[PDB]
Amino acid sequence: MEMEKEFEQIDKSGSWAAIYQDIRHEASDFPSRVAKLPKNKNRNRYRDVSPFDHSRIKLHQEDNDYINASLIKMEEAQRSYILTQGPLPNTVGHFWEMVWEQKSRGVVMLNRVMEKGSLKCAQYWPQKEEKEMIFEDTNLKLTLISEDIKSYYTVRQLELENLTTQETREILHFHYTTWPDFGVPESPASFLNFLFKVRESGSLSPEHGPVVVHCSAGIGRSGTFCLADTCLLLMDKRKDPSSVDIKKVLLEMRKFRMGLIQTADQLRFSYLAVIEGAKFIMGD
Ligand SMILES: Cc1c(C(=O)O)oc2ccccc12
Repeated sequence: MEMEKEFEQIDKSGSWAAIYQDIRHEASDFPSRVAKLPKNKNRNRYRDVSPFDHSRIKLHQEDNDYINASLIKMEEAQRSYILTQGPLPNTVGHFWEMVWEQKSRGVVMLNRVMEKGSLKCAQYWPQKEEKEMIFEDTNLKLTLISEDIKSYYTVRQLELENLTTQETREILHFHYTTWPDFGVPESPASFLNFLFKVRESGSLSPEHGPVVVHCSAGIGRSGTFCLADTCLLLMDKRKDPSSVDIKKVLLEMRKFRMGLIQTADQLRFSYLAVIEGAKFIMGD
């Protein structure tokens, strides 16, 4: 079926939970043996969220190459994403090592450091220009260059230096600051505006490594971001945009990381975002 009328048909029939449970039943199951090794317990935020072995990102290190991060490679859309958990106190150096080694331009953050009164990720970037961060375990230096605070999101320019080689690179940090503690946003307008700002920066383009996107577990809000981006790109590429099937795209992405889209409310929100976004693209 088309999307916008499939949408009204699920709303009127109140069957979002059943649609979402079907997706959960059909999703891929692949091994995640490296994630479960005892030496990696303090590298995982949640025991039930792990990268598959076949798609996990490897650190260029001979001691322990493990990070909780997955490569999502979308062949028809010609887009790739790295989805990862919010960094932990003992993985902030690994996180920036990955950014460096994978040649990423941008980092997309969809959570606040504290939500619901608890810490959802480490403070992994510097908050003042004159107070830089040094990660001694991976030999990197990170400096805040500029910060632009808007009503729904903040963009930061960061400088990452590999202290072994003295090479430097500019990284863009895109921080969506207004996702509610409970539920999903009422309108997708600010989330779509944010997606378009990431696109306009070059961070999603083939001349760079894959964008790094995270929330707390790296599967819920993060899944919503890449699902909406990929669906909108397919609608622009194909002769028949109404052939884009959001449930089929989601099952393809779940071949590369488990659990993408965590609730039936997130599924409904993803439909809403793609529907509204397809009107703004046109040709309108
Ligand atoms: C014409 C059209 C429809 C439709 O027939 O509903 O859905 C789309 C999505 C993207 C671009 C064009 C379309």
